[PDB]
Amino acid sequence: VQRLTYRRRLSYNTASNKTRLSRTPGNRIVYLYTKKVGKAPKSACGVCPGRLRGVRAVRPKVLMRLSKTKKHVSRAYGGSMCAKCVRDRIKRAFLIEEQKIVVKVLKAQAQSQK
Amino acid sequence: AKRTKKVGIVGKYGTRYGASLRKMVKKIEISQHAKYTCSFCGKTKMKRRAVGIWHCGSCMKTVAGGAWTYNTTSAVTVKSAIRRLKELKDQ
Amino acid sequence: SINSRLQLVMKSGKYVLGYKQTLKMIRQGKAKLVILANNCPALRKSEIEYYAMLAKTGVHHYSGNNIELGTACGKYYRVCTLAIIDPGDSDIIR
Amino acid sequence: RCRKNTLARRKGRHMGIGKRKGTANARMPEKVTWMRRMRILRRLLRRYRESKKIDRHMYH
Amino acid sequence: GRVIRGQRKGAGSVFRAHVKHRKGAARLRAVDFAERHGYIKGIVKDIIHDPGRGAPLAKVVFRDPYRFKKRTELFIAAEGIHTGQFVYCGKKAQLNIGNVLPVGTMPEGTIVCCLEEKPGDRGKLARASGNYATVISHNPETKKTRVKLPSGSKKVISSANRAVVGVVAGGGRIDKPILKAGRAYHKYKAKRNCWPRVRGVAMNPVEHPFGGGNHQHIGKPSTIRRDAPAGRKVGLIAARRTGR
Amino acid sequence: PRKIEEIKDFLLTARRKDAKSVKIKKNKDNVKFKVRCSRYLYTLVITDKEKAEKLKQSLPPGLAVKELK
RNA sequence: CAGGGCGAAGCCAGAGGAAACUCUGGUGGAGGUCCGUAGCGGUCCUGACGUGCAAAUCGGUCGUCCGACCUGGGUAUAGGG
RNA sequence: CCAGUGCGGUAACGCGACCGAUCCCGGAGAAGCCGGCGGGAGCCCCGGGGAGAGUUCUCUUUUCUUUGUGAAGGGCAGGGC
RNA sequence: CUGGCCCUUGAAAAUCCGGGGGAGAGGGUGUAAAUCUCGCGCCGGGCCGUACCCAUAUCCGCAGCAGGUCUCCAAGGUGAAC
Ligand SMILES: [Mg+2]
Ligand SMILES: [Mg+2]
Ligand SMILES: [Mg+2]
Ligand SMILES: [Mg+2]
Ligand SMILES: [Mg+2]
Ligand SMILES: [Mg+2]
Ligand SMILES: [Mg+2]
Ligand SMILES: [Mg+2]
Repeated sequence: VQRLTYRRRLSYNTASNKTRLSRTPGNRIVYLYTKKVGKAPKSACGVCPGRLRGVRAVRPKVLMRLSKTKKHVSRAYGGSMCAKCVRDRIKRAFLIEEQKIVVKVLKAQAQSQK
Repeated sequence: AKRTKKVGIVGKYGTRYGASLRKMVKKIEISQHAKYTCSFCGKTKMKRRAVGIWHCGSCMKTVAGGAWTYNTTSAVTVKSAIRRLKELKDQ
Repeated sequence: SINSRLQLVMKSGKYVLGYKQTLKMIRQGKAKLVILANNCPALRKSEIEYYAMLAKTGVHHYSGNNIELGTACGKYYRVCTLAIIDPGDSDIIR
Repeated sequence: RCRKNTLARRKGRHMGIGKRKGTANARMPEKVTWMRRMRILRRLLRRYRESKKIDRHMYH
Repeated sequence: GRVIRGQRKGAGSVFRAHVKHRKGAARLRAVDFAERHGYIKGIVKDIIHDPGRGAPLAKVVFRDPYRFKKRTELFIAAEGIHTGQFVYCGKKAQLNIGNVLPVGTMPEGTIVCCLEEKPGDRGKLARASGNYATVISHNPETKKTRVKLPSGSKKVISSANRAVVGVVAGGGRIDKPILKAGRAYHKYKAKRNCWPRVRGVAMNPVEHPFGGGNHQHIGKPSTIRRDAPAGRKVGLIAARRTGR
Repeated sequence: PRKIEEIKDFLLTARRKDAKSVKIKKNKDNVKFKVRCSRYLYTLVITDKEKAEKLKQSLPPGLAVKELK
């Protein structure tokens, strides 16, 4: 076995010097310095644990290179909420208003009676 | 009474700490590593997260309960009394 | 109470247990009593309570658990909601 | 010279009591002979069920 | 001759409080129209717990009724509070668990916590982990109210100041024995450097007045004047009795 | 490097202002047409050895065709 | 921060019992748990050395080795302090 | 004469671009220790072909060495949900 | 992936991002603003560090001193095993 060495002046295994083996065309196993594993966005509702769908999970300053469609998904609240909490925020924003109409007429009949 | 007679959970503390203390810790060490039934979704998923904070796995509710039981008796007898004090005031 | 009448419906009549099957029978219109329990997330309560009012169906707030409804429905498990399609001899329907 | 020895250890030479040094559990972990075994019987009952050999209620 | 430990807890700098990971002060949402006349609303976000405290905190989100924004607080969570509950605040709020009211409004015997000792100080009394403070009796004019604290002492408080209803969550934290020296070091490693405490009888007489001797004895009465100089004032400070 | 899949496509990329040095390796049935550009190096892998020599007579202006060997 | 030992809760079957539950066979892998490398320590020979390799080292034997463990850099506390 | 701030899928979502400020909400940066299991890799191993070696007193289809593809794209495995 | 343990719950900020909202902009029947631009083309990235030892002879112990000094990689055999 040939054993290998670090390549940059850093020699402490850290979150920074995270490596991997690669076989170059010179038959020379060499260290290749990987990138931190990026995580996909979590929902803004704050209840669903899973990271979203339809978005590239990648380190944040990389989102500058990427395209608009890689970063969102084409819906209401797309790319920030999970669509199980969107379809609730629709039919929750419905009946909050509807039973405000119902109390509006029950209040208009309570003063019409009195 | 299989694998042991009367230590159960606190067998993990071995010969140490004295009997009367290992014994007293037992009832506690049972009621905190116990999984209770959520009173929202009904599913047996209430687990202790840290001191006085209880989380439901399924419905992702977090609840401020007792130190190592879901409900201190002091808090339950207060909840009944606080509820009667506002029905006595406002009716 | 309704631990007796429901016990008769499951045995003799037709019924649907749950949601997305109950909601599909208020959609069709062939259901005429939706028995919610407490512990149903007040969103699914208020949305069935309204989705049923539009179809002219009685709603019932069984003082249950979503567990003391499955225990009442002769089932061995968790039923939050339920919709009675057809009664047997049970006058669960008023 | 090593490869000739390992052909003996295939037929069970030099495997006697007098050449064992670790515990029986250290040489073959009883924890591993679940995963070897339970996986074999479970993968059998899975092939037996989808083959309409046994029913669901027999299998469970 | 030396400067005794206990004299040193004042300069700080080692005997100083350990507060990197602490979530922030546990306050009570200072006053405005909403508190002084109405009943401002708000919902509970989470019940995150802070190091060094037995009570869990709660990030409660109101919305600032002056500028389009969302103020977020940290209330010492009353036992029973759950995520998603609506916490209402102010004078017109109704009496149930987790609603902050002015003590002047709620009836006697009400069980409250996170009380204020002067109006507006955003919560000071009865907030530890399992403590509460019972309201005793009112006095309409002079706008004062008598309140029993967990120490059992009774204090006259001005009726204005507010207090959340219910008991502090996390009761009985003292009930399970620490049970091993590790769990103690591991416990104060979140509060400050006051651990393994060496008894004075084991130190040489230059370090602590109860020192010295060819036996580990005290030597002079362990009760001491309240009018003592710092350094002597060690042992039973101004004890009125001494014994079980 | 980018693999161009269509014969007509790099006939456009080989007409750029930035294009230069269309290199031709003969790989024993893979005859490749690497056209260096500012950003990328577009190559076409031809499978039919006849279509390749026909393409040799298409580099329009007098590019720097360097038959690689 | 090798490899092993003991084997806690939980769980599964099988068996008894009327019920409470109790037996038996597994699983499972808890612990300021045991042996024991690395590491950190320094018991005993009252060994070596004792103008030394060394202004405190060196051998054999030893203690501990998932926790009140060991460490690198940054930062704080300065003389009756 | 009007219309045209992109289109597809029932839905998860898809498409190469798809108008837009002050302000607001959220995510990423952004997390302990330990156990178990699975996937990938490098290395280790075994069977068999090449090439060059070693031994050949006798025996050994022998023993030894070596037997490759980077980032960045493009496609599809196999993992996870 | 999935667990256990905690009276221990285990970092902040630059930076970047999506979304809400929708003030405003656009040309008037082929164009126009716009492209969190898709492809492609042009120009630029200054300043300082960068030898070698890393240790039973390049560091500290008055020395080429059995002392001390933080890491990375890490084959065959036997064996449970670094
Ligand atoms: Mg760095
Ligand atoms: Mg997308
Ligand atoms: Mg002494
Ligand atoms: Mg003195
Ligand atoms: Mg000696
Ligand atoms: Mg001598
Ligand atoms: Mg010498
Ligand atoms: Mg160099």
